[PDB]
Amino acid sequence: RGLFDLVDDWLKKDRFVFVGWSGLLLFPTAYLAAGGWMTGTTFVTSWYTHGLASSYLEGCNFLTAAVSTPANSVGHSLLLLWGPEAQGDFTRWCQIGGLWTFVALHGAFGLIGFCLRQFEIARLVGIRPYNAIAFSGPIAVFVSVFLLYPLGQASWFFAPSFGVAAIFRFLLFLQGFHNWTLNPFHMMGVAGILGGALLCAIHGATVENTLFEDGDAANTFRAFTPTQSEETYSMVTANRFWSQIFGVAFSNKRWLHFFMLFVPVTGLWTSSIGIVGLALNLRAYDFVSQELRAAEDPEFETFYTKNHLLDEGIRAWMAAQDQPHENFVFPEEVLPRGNAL
Amino acid sequence: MEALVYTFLLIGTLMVIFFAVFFRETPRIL
Amino acid sequence: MEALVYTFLLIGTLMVIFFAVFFRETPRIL
Amino acid sequence: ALRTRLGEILRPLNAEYGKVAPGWGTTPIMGIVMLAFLIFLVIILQIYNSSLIIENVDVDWANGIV
Amino acid sequence: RIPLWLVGLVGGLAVITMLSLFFYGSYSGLGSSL
Amino acid sequence: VSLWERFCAWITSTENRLYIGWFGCLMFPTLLTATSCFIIAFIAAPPVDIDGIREPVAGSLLYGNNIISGAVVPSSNAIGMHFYPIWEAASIDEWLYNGGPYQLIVLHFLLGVSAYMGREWELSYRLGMRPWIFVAFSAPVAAASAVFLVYPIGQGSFSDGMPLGISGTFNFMLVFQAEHNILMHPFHMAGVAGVFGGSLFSAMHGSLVTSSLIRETTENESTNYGYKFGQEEETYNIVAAHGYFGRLIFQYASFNNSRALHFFLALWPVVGIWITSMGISTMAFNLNGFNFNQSVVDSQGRVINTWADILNRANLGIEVMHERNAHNFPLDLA
Amino acid sequence: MLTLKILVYTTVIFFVSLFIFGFLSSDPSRNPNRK
Amino acid sequence: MTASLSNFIASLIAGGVVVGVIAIALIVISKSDRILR
Amino acid sequence: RPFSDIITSVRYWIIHSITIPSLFVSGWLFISTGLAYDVFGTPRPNEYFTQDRQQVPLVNDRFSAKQELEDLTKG
Amino acid sequence: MTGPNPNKQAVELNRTSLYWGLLLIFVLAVLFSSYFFN
Amino acid sequence: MTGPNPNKQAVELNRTSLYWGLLLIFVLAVLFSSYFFN
Amino acid sequence: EVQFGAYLAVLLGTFLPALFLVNLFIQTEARKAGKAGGQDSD
Amino acid sequence: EVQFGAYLAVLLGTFLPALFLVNLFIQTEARKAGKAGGQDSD
Amino acid sequence: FRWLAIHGLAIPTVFFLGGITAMQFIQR
Amino acid sequence: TEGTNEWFGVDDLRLLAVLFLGHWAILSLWLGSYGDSNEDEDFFGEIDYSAR
Ligand code: CLA
Ligand code: CLA
Ligand SMILES: CC(C)=CCC/C(C)=C/CC/C(C)=C/CC/C(C)=C/CC/C(C)=C/CC/C(C)=C/CC/C(C)=C/CC/C(C)=C/CC/C(C)=C/CC1=CC(=O)C(C)=C(C)C1=O
Ligand SMILES: CC(C)=CCC/C(C)=C\CC/C(C)=C/CC/C(C)=C/CC/C(C)=C/CC/C(C)=C/CC/C(C)=C/CC/C(C)=C/CC/C(C)=C/CC1=CC(=O)C(C)=C(C)C1=O
Ligand SMILES: CCCCCCCCCCCCCCCC(=O)OC[C@H](COP(=O)(O)OC[C@@H](O)CO)OC(=O)CCCCCCCCCCCCCCC
Ligand SMILES: CC1=C(/C=C/C(C)=C/C=C/C(C)=C/C=C/C=C(C)/C=C/C=C(C)/C=C/C2=C(C)CCCC2(C)C)C(C)(C)CCC1
Ligand code: OEX
Ligand SMILES: [Fe+2]
Repeated sequence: RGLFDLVDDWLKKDRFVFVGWSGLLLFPTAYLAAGGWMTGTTFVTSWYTHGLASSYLEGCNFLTAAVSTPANSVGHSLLLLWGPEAQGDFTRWCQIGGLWTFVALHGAFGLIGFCLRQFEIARLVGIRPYNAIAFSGPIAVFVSVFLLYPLGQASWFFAPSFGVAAIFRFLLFLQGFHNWTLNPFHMMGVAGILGGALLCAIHGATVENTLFEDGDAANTFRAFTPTQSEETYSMVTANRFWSQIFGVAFSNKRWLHFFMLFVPVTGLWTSSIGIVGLALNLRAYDFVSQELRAAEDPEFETFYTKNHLLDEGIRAWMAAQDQPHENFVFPEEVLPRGNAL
Repeated sequence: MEALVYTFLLIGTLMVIFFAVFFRETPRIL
Repeated sequence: MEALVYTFLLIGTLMVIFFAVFFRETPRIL
Repeated sequence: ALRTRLGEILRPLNAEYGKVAPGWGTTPIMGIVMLAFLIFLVIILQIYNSSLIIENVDVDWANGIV
Repeated sequence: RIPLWLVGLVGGLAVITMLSLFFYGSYSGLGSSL
Repeated sequence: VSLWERFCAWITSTENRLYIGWFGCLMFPTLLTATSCFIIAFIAAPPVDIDGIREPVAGSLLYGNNIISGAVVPSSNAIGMHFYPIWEAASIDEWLYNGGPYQLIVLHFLLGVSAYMGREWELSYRLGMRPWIFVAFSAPVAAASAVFLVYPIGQGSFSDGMPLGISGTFNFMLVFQAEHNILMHPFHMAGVAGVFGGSLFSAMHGSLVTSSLIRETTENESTNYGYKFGQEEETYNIVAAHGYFGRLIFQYASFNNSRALHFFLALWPVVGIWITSMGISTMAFNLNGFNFNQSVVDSQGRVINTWADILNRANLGIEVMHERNAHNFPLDLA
Repeated sequence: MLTLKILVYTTVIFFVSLFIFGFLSSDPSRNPNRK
Repeated sequence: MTASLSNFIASLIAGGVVVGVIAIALIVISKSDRILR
Repeated sequence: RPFSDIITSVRYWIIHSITIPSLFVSGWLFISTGLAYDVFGTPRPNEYFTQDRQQVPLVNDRFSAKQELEDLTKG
Repeated sequence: MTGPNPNKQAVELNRTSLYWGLLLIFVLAVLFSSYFFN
Repeated sequence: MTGPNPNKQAVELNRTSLYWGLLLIFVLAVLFSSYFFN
Repeated sequence: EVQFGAYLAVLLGTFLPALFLVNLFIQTEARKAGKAGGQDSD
Repeated sequence: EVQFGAYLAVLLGTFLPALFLVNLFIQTEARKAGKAGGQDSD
Repeated sequence: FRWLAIHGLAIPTVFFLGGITAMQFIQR
Repeated sequence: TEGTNEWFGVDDLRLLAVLFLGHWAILSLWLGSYGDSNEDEDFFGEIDYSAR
């Protein structure tokens, strides 16, 4: 009837890719985060920001290419193309590291626009919105690492660059400087990721091994029409199996599939709380009862004090080349070496 | 004195594992 | 640090006196 | 369903429930306010970020009068 | 009309000429440490 | 009638509380000895010379540790790969000094887990099930035997084996990074994709079932009570969750087949952990990951740094600091 | 220490022999199909 | 009136036409592709 | 129209037998004519270091960062 | 198992005897705290 | 007072969800104790 | 200087027996609401 | 040297929430024994 | 029409692969 | 003496009598049912369901 109704009926039309209202936020912003990454890893260097090479023009393969974080002198500037740093020039915008905030900002509005996509399709199909709530897990890892972690730090420079090996140094930068593995929020996150991979490997292998005979063929994939009301696997058998192997087992398909939602997602929320606590440098660095004892008793050694000496090697050896803006000129005689290494 | 708490948490965790396996609410059809 | 426990015991005792007077199980004939 | 003296005063404030303005109403007036408040938040963030420089406005610890 | 398996054959060996070209330039040109 | 037939009838009975089976004849004595020695060695065990340099590393709770730092320490560098049981130790005090209980726990563990795996086969045979849950459990058995058995073999000592603890795990992972460069190795890459993908398709499948549940309860009681146990009606509209994901990405990327869907949940992690556990295995024999250090040069020939060179300087920090007294010669051959 | 050692080889080849003579005890025929 | 303030309002105008040319194209095509009753 | 009916048709491969080589070679000429080094400012292998500047160039200012990169890219 | 026990009973505690037992514990906690802290 | 509330409901917790919630607390007690004792 | 095991004596001497007596009252009222058959039994 | 407020953190972090979850189970079984009407309802 | 949907993703992809094959033959 | 090349780790003569009486003590149990059966009775199955 009205003008709003014609636009509402056009976006929600059955077509190849469902656009909806949320596609106006997703499809422009996701196309430019992805294309900003493919351009930045192919053409744009890191020679002026980090003093590296992170492009395909500079000989890096898929692994050692990245869209890199800007300089520490930029601080937390948004680095707009028209801004006071770039001033409209495209070429000087790329050399400062403007594509990285271009990827991260238009990417953050892609994950907004993709989670709104999951509320919109669920309302048209008419189902409960648990996909949009389980996808809030990965939103809490993008925001609290690519956004909330460099905000608490000195600049955008201490953020993960969007490249394969550039994530890998961020894994190593976070052990030596922060002792991230000791943090109980990672420990509750590893329990959800390795726990979530566990549940789909079991529920994959128990459904597929309690199937009913619905055909004479040896292939069991053929014997399932999608609109049938009979269940395709014996729940009573699978309960009787695991009650004797493992001792305790699900007797509820509604509780089972909810539990496959809770376990992976909670590991992304609990691990997201800790990385917000490392923006503020509130790290779980030391057990002081272990540290006061190892200072007074020069014979008491645990595995825990062995990890601190591994972190002095990370804090001293890479920090010269890690942070060229700070100009660490270490002598050879201050770098902690071991015996004969 | 400090390690006494850690031991009580560990064997206390193994108690509720014992009760969950053997005193489980046995599911029944009908 | 020590007197904080004594205060919590005293005002905690005055709570259950408050609930016993006003939220009492009112006795009823028949 | 217990009439109190304070309940009698406030009763016309709750007596309406679910009356609507028929049509689109004041929705286009609201969006012009929401478009305006979106521009306001962008500006005061960029002042704070030093990505929008205003003359005689310096984002630094200033001498408040003592 | 073209048979579909001819299409996946010609495009499939076209990818091998693209991939093995990329593993070629790991040992020559830039990024080869020569 | 015979005594053996009345014993085979009991040991293979599915009417027991826990199925014992013929693999339980060597699962249960193995894993109860790995357990009962682990609880004692984690709580009360004296310090252990791990580096073979007579610097004993404390690992138990009574010697001032906690849950995180306490660990069953691996055996000595002095022993190395030699089999060191209690009777070949001339006292228990000499046994506990040189890293005794690490070999008693690990060898009774790998026998009991490889028997727990065959026990999952056996009950599937006696219950009429198709058999291959135990093939999915091969993936953590591959990974448990990679860090406790295969990596001490190729490195030639159980002292390079994984410490049974929590802080000892991260001593294992970091030293393995400096000496082998696991992150650049494509088999750790193929299993990070296995568990990121595994936790994706777990929470992606578990949401689309819970989204499309059928009304069987009221809003006061729980959602889960609309499933009566052993019912034959399907508890969720699978056509509904197919039409949702058929619009969320596109139409042809959606499994309408629930059997092929529930197979892909078992394929992706298990193949990802088979491949990963043969990353530790091929890096046990010093076939390390990629090494792109000093790979990008200018026309003058000066080394241009990459992200691998920054990653190298993190590896050089752990390499020059791990086992800071055990080395005497310029190259860590072990 | 040579008294403990005797005790272990009893316990090992007790349960190993239950394993070996378990599957020799017509073990494929113990299925829910027939017998 | 500064360099930074003049460039920002120009981006605000440029942010209007990006929303604009998407919106103007979307109204016209929504007329042609209406659904039969 | 179904997707597999498109790519097996001849009229599809009539159009895209011209457009694919005319677009792949334009991606070749975008590099071999040295154009990509000037749009994105990526250093050529000749020009990581210069005769004067022998260190690693870094930006060391918030607001004159455009002017400092005008310095480090002339020589 | 065996059959259900005919000696199953129920436990009761009215609202009156709750406040006795609460006040009994807090007054013993007030009294004996000063000696335990010493 | 006034009348009885028609929004009275009952709270349930089966034996299954007891062992989840017990094990949830003890494992969080095992995990976070070492940091609290420091 | 006070004994640091007295905090554990008092605060568990309060809470553990007092939380016990609450439980015997809650299951008392649940049995009375259980038999009564209206709106709360379930 | 350990923090003496951590004993109060852990042992109340165990007992107070774990004694809570016991209470929701005891009143659950009391309502089921309350409706059932035999030998235990009262 | 869906010619704008695919070719916003495929016309760039062939253009960048025209550049990635050219970078294999570039040396110092 | 650990690295001696001795069969099954049998260091002393006493450990043999442990091994022989372990395999045989269960072998004799096994022969109480599956022993003393007809060693000449075949089948054209994949699997035999003969007797106990
Ligand atoms: C809808 C999709 C969308 C969204 C949400 C964003 C969002 C963003 N872009 Mg982006 N962009 C998009 C599409 C989008 N873009 C497209 C399609 C292109 C290609 C042209 C770009 C190209 C682009 C570049 C090149 C840059 C950004 C940047 C930015 C960021 C800051 C922009 C800013 O401050 O806004 C300011 C604008 C507004 C707040 C708009 C408000 C509009 C008001 C409400 C109405 C204005 C009316 C006006 C006063 C009168 C107009 C009259 C006229 C119509 C007749 C922000 C995260 C910058 C960035 O991230 O830097 C790192 C940056 O440099 N974008
Ligand atoms: C057994 C090993 C193990 C395991 C399982 C984990 C598990 C985890 N670690 Mg950990 N870690 C470990 C060892 C381990 N760690 C060690 C040894 C170290 C070294 C000290 C670290 C250091 C470390 C750090 C430094 C961090 C983690 C983080 C994490 C979390 C992963 C975050 C995640 O899911 O990202 C998944 C990624 C996302 C959710 C991002 C969103 C994904 C978007 C939606 C994808 C969109 C793509 C789209 C389709 C476009 C693609 C197309 C385009 C390419 C063309 C998880 C809890 C992170 C964390 O805690 O974050 C909270 C983190 O920052 N770990
Ligand atoms: C005209 C102008 C101005 C010129 C400019 C040109 C212009 C307009 C350009 C704009 C064009 C533009 C860029 C638009 C393109 C839009 C676009 C695609 C943008 C997004 C960008 C982008 C990077 C997208 C790619 C990422 C993408 C979405 C990847 C999808 C990943 C994928 C295929 C995953 C499949 C995984 C999979 C097999 C899952 C199933 C397994 C699983 C367990 C699912 C669970 C499950 C499934 C079921 O099935 C059912 C049944 C049930 C029960 C169930 O549990
Ligand atoms: C005793 C001694 C000495 C101990 C010392 C040990 C020591 C050194 C320290 C260990 C201490 C310790 C345990 C620390 C853990 C700390 C830590 C990691 C905390 C995690 C806490 C926590 C809140 C984590 C948050 C993330 C989270 C919620 C993870 C949960 C992970 C988890 C519990 C997953 C469940 C996995 C599970 C077993 C599932 C399989 C279920 C299974 C039996 C399937 C059954 C089944 C499957 C089917 O498919 C079908 C069809 C049917 C029918 C069916 O039935
Ligand atoms: C030698 C081998 C013999 C088997 C060994 C036995 C060990 C088995 C462990 C028992 C799990 C008990 C947890 C109770 C859990 C409980 O009782 O759940 C009972 C639950 C049954 O759910 P239903 O379908 O009955 O529930 C339907 C509704 O009523 C939901 O409330 O079973 C599961 O879902 C358990 C599956 C995950 C199993 C979680 C195990 C996590 C591993 C243990 C983590 C703790 C280890 C800590 C050590 C420090
Ligand atoms: C940045 C920027 C921009 C742009 C954007 C765009 C437009 C982009 C796009 C772009 C794109 C979107 C890109 C793409 C790329 C692609 C590629 C280059 C691909 C490749 C591929 C490959 C290499 C792969 C491989 C393979 C195959 C082929 C098969 C088998 C498998 C595999 C995976 C191996 C603008 C203007 C806004 C401005 C601002 C900034
Ligand atoms: O032991 Mn354990 O860690 Ca395998 O590397 Mn050589 O050895 Mn000793 O050093 Mn490094
Ligand atoms: Fe499922």
